[PDB]
Amino acid sequence: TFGVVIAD
Repeated sequence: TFGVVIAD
């Protein structure tokens, strides 16, 4: 989430 790939 949020555009951060590792955070999805």
